[PDB]
Amino acid sequence: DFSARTVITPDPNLSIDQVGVPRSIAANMTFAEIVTPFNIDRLQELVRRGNSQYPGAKYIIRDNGDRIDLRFHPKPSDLHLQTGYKVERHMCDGDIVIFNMSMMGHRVRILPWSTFRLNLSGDEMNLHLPQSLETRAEIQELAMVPRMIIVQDTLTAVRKFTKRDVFLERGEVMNLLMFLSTWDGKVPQPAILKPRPLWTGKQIFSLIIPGHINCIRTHSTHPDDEDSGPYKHISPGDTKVVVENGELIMGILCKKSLGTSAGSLVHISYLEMGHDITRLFYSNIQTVINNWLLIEGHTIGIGDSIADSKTYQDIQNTIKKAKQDVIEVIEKAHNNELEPTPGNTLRQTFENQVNRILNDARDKTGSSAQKSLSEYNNFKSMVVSGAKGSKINISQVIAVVGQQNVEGKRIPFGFKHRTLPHFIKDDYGPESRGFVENSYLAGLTPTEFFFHAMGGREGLIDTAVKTAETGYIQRRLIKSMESVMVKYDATVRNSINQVVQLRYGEDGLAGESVEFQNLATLKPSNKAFEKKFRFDYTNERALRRTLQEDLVKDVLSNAHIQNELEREFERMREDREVLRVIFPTGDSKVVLPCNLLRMIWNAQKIFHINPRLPSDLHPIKVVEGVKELSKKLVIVNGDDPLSRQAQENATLLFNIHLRSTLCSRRMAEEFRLSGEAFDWLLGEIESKFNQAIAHPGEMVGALAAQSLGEPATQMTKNVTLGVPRLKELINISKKPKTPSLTVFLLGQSARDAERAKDILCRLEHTTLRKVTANTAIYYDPNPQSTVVAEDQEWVNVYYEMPDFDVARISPWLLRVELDRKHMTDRKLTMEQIAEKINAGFGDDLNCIFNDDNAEKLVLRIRIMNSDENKMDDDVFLRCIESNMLTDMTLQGIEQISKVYMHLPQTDNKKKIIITEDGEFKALQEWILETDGVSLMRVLSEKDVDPVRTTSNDIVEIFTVLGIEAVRKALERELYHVISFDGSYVNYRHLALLCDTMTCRGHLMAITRHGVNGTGCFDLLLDAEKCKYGMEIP
Amino acid sequence: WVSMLARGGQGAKKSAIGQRIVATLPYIKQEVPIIIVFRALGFVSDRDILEHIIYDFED
Amino acid sequence: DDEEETYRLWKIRKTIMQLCHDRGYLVTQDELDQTLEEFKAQFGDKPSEGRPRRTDLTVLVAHNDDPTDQMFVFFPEEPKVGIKTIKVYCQRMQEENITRALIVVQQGMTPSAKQSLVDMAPKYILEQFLQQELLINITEHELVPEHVVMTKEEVTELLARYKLRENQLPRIQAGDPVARYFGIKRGQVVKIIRPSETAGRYITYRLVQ
Amino acid sequence: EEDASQLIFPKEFETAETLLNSEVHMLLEHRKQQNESAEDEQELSEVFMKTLNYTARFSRFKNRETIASVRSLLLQKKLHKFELACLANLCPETAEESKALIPSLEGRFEDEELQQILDDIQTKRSFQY
Amino acid sequence: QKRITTPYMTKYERARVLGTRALQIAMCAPVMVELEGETDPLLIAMKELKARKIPIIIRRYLPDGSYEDWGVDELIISD
Amino acid sequence: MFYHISLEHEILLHPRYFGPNLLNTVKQKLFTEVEGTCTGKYGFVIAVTTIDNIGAGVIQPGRGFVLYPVKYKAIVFRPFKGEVVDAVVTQVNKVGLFTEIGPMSCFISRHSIPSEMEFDPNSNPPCYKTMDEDIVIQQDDEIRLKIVGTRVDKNDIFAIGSLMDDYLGLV
Repeated sequence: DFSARTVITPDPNLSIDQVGVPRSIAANMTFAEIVTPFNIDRLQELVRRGNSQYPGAKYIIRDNGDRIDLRFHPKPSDLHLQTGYKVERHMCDGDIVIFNMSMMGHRVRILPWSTFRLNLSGDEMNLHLPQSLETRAEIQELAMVPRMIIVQDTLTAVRKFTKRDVFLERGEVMNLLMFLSTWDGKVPQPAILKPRPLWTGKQIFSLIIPGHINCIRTHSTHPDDEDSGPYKHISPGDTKVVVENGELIMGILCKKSLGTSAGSLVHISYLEMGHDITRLFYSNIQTVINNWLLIEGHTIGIGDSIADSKTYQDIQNTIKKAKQDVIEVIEKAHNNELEPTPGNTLRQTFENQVNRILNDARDKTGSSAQKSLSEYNNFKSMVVSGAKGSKINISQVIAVVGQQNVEGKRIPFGFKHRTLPHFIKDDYGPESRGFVENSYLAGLTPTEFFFHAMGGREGLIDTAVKTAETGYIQRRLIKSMESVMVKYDATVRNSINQVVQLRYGEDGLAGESVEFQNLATLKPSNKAFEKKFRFDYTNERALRRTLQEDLVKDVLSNAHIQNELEREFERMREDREVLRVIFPTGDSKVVLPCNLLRMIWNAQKIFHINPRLPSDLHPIKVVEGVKELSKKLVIVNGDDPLSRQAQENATLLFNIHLRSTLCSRRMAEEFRLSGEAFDWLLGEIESKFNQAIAHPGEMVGALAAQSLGEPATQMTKNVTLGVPRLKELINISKKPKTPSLTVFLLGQSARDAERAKDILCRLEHTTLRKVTANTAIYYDPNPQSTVVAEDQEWVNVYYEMPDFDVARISPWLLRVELDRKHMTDRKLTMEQIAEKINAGFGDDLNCIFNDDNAEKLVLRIRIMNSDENKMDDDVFLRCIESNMLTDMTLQGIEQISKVYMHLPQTDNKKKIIITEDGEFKALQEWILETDGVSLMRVLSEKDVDPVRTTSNDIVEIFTVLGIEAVRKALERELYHVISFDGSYVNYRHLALLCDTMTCRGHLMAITRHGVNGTGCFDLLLDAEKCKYGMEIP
Repeated sequence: WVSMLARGGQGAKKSAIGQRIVATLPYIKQEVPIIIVFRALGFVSDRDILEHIIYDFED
Repeated sequence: DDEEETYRLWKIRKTIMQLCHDRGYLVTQDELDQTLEEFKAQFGDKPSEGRPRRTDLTVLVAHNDDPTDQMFVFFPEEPKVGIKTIKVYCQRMQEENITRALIVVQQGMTPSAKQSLVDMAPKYILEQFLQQELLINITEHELVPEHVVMTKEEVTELLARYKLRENQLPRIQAGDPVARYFGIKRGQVVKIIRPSETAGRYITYRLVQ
Repeated sequence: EEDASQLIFPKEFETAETLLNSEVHMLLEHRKQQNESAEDEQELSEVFMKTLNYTARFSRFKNRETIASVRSLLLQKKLHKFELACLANLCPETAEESKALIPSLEGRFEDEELQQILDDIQTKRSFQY
Repeated sequence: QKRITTPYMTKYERARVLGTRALQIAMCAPVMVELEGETDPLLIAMKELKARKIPIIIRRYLPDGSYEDWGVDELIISD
Repeated sequence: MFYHISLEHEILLHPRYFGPNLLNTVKQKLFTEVEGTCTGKYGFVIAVTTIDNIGAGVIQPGRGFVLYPVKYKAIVFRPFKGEVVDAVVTQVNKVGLFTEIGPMSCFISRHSIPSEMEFDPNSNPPCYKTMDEDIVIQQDDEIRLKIVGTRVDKNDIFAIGSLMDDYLGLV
């Protein structure tokens, strides 16, 4: 029953799950309901109301299937209903509705006005009402908003609310706590009892936090040196967020701490408590902060934009300095003083130098503007909390708008060598080329306004096409993975029943319950890892402090326990080695189902564990308990070797992290957990992991498409990225836009710069055109004439030897000059060039070379004597001259236009090799990124790494390395574009897309159709269980 | 459209002469050389063809 | 260039010897990590315009499980490979009574000669390998995971545990460079132990078809 | 049981050759001319008139020469006869447009070569103004 | 017997079992557990699952064509 | 879609037309039976180009009507299922857009139309316009649609289209 579309308005009072609907719309919509004795009277009164009154029924259906309209009401007897009938009663409060393939259900609330109300935490919408009870029950159980998961008007106030400065009087506290649904009813004790009570904002927010959840976060304006300083725990600026036992002891909240992220209060509560409790957390924050906002208040005005005169002079001074610097650069290029970089030309190099000067000025002036704003300033409050806006937006409002680039470059010369008629011809100054030095508040000049419009026009055009293209990808991905689902054997299969993945995400765990954490058994070197993990029982004094007197005696009494302690460390050391191969990059961050560090902290608070007293936990219990826990955690149930082998692989990382986190030394050194605490810890891990198992019947394919399509909207050597690359990744078109190849060098040359140039030349393809200066066809009657005067001196001595002079020689010539500068860059030699011409073309012509030491290089080519004795020699020379200047490769590989060589500052490109000590170190290795794909020939080259040399073109990798290598390459390219803008996507979703494309052994283009179900189990009735039961009537 | 053939193509005679101008007439399906058009006009002499195209003989 | 040929031929020999080891044939330890310096010393002369040719580069290895299952790696020694030379090689292999042989063809192959590999008897198994392909070891590449060929006994047990069919398993082209490297044919299952980021290790099985 | 996207349809239509909307107008014009003057016969059926306007409104080519040139140009390729009229009638603006509208083309046509075919059709089709 | 599926009950199974049972309860179906005034049918079925009395038997179809009969009472629910 | 075919039709000729040059009457009769009709199997027979040949006239016993199997060349309009083709809008209603694909008429349901589109009864004339107003479908508007299915009714073919697929609309 689709409804009439109506606009959307916000309503913080309503819960996020609840939705407001007008009376008129609900009157038209009807919900068939089966009448039962327990609610026979309820349907009897509603039907009596009629359709004139809103709480009525449009139609009533009898057992035989006949529908009687209630508008007429012909007979009172017909109005009366019997048990088992279906009544289409109008929608009322408490009903479940579903609207925007993943749809979220909502609980309808009737409101007086017409427009729909949604507790966003505008666009028209239509809400669908599930008529059947079965689907209504299912929707409310899995499709509700709490299971699907803050406005910018609340995050900004939240940061102000938690500020230490905020103090609340008794009267104010009463109002804030009244809106708190999850309130025990007891007013907390004031922080400042005298001279007058004053509740801090955190104290009120402490009750908002549900249950006891512990996490540590940092405010956006958190100085880096503050953590290293002695005031790390006592933050000078309250920039550190710590929560203990559900109480916000310190720290100002913001998007980083309260907003959705890998680690946040909402995220931690979702895993610790669930979705229902998490929703109340959202509602409490929205309601309480809104009431407080009426007291504090949030605003914005000219005063925020108006900065102090001191900063205005600095901004103009920086702008003036940048403008003068640009003129100096222009003057250097005008006088030919500027020297182009070897990897760029003069015109492009000048555009690069000027761009940096203007770009740097905007950032420097913009950064000063951020410091200019005071705490009271409203502009700073928004950015500091990170709710809305950005530091760049403030920069364009206060300091400077910045350069207005068009098509990735400055304003082009639309007119004859001038951007606009006002500017002189061939003007490359700041104002002429579109540099906007005036902020929005100050006002732009007439020239700047048009240039600003040109820049804005490009963004609008890109935005218009970006949505169209991005939306196309979302539909295409869903169709190709619509049938992908997890079956009851913990396998991912499609409609055809083909195995896409043995285990979902290669681990068999849901992508929602997994939490980010960093196991600490791979980063420490061989000196810190041993000290931090290997238990040392030789120190009598140390053990007494850590363990009670009896425990120290027990461990040193029998050698059986001592062997186990060393054995446990050996497993950790063995786990250390296997991690290195699994993680060559060495990054500690990794995705795991449940967070042990947080869970351990919860155990400490629940049991009130203090590190001062010795821990009563037996170290042998930790190793024994962990051993038992590992067996209880099962992914591939069975006893066959394949199941046992798969089980170890599936839980390889989890077991390694579990053992490292839970060991004899750590549990007695820092964690200090008691015997009872450890027992509770083991049970919690077992329960959390069990809940993390991928539930059969989950549309992982559809989830992956939604998870992959959402970041696609926020996407948009020159490497094409964003939508253009994402389009070229799903599409297997043989010719991408910029099929770049990254070449990694090995050995001594990988470190030196000059030694890497010869490799650059031998990979780059160079033709005679790029190395030649000029060519001509001269006439010489006899061989000794040599009409050219300059070359007569050197040709004579060379020609004395009768080489190819055994007979008559044609009087034509093909003398061609070679550029001196180009030869030096390629380190070419005259003999090398001559050899290729003779060998490449054969014995059809003969070439003569001059001395290399000569300032000008002369290359004379004449047709071979054998062919001399229809284009005899004159027209043929013209024909051959063009051929050797176009399709002649002196040295290099075809399809390689240019090679970019530069030391990689990024860590991923840099080689990471394990040092002797153990700590990871990344050396500096030269990398040659080259345009075009020649991986087959580039790999088979001297001084080129055959292992780390990978291309970005999946098609090339398929024909060289195979489909299996493409799966990893496709993952890297998909992750590279997704991570370019800072967004992150779970690996399981990315792996699923690659597996489906490569499931058939060859690259498959994503289904272009893009047109766009819980049937793996059936419910069966049992008579044995029905023997008991009494009818309600 | 008085087009000019690209140098990309290679041939026995095409490479020698290289780049030649071809003009397509509105009612002629194929591309006929521009030089022939002037001959049809009445300028049989080849020098007259260069006179109308090349104004600066010194260059 | 004579010097360039030494490295080009040395890489082919090094990769070829490692190919047999990966397949499952008995290969001497010294021949796998043989250095370029020893390549010239072993032959004692420059390959091009010298006594060392491609004909004598032929190597003979025996399967580890059974010594009677020898393998051949022939070199055409010619710019292009024709039918006549191919018939000679198989005819020559007939005397030794061997079932598999490897041909290291140069960049160019006669299209008619390609048909020789298709019309050969079922007991004839000739696998073509381009010179450029063997200059690098595909297996050692980081993107390429560890590939292990599954025996018939394992395949039947594997399907019984997972209750799977031949079509349900992921497919892999027979012409894949990795498939050609292992010399696998239709009906063979390849065990892929890749280092999955999530679970650390993830074993995948693909059927050649 | 028949679907145009999958190139499945009754076997009888295989022998038939497709026709362009503009080309059909010429055939209808030839039929119209003889009926109007050559023979004294009842007026043409309403169905004939309806399709005549449809072809005229959607006619992408002026004369037979333009129609023949496109037909000959597309015949050189391996384009299926069903796509021959479908591509010309639709006049996709870009290669991506045609593949989505015509799933068959994606099977045996690359993103680059087909783009060089659609743009050729653009140079042939002309507007009234 | 010889059942290899997870002992726990998936969220999808729980939603369908309660939904189907709730629909049955609304159709004058008997209730195994005692009734303490719970009018809404979903609440009646919800406590039935808690007490492990729902007669519904879940037949999980394996991808290979085999099926396993898992009782709601046998399966371990999360409360 | 328009095709060139060779069909067979048994022409029933009355004995009254047994005069001189009776083949002309058979030829002209074929321009009325198969012309302007719509066979359910081959679609609308919009026009007939030429006649291939006329078979021998067999006299049906008892009936007395001579049957003439004649082969002719004609062009048909057969809408293949799942085929995208341009259409002309003839009317617009709350139920959905009513299109006209040549001789036949194709109806577009509201559900098949993208959700962004919204019917406007106030605007004169009615036209399915989205809120953004970027694309509007007025009457006699050239729009592209995909025929999900076709049904034959009362010797006529009725088609159902949709615009959910990409690039279906004004363009």
